[PDB]
Amino acid sequence: DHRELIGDYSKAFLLQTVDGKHQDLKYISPETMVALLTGKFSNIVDKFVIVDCRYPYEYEGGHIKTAVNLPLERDAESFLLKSPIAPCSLDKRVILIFHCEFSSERGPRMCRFIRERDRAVNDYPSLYYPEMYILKGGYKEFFPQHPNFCEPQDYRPMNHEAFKDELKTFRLKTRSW
Ligand SMILES: [Cl-]
Repeated sequence: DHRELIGDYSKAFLLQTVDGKHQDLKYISPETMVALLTGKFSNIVDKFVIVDCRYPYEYEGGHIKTAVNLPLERDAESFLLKSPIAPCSLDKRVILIFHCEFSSERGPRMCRFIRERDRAVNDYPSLYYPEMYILKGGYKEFFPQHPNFCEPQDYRPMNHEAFKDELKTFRLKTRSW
């Protein structure tokens, strides 16, 4: 493999990646996200979690099948780290995919936060989630490519005109602004 090793330096990243804004993070395309959802790597990937970091009204307006909505740090930390999600075979991997609407701000920040906490609770260089990617372009670019891999089949943007109050109500729940 032509890249560096995953976070615990155990092995190479499994998936092909594409260039994204944060040059030190690993991004995948919608097609690679579908390869995980179709079991293309089922012999190796035991579990994968898609963490949709958008606000609840965005997720309810249309999200990728199987994704979990964890927009607040405290909730992403509890869900992912209180009782870590591990493969049922040591030969197999667990992979996290983070995304938001454009995968520009929200997704990358949550990914970095979970890596920080993962480092904090382990003895270096061990990690519960050594392999984490960002979905390039976020739900905004995934829906137009694979609508049948979404539920419900629609897209509600963060800045949607009818949800301005819901945006503010959510922001007042965050740990910091
Ligand atoms: Cl938060």
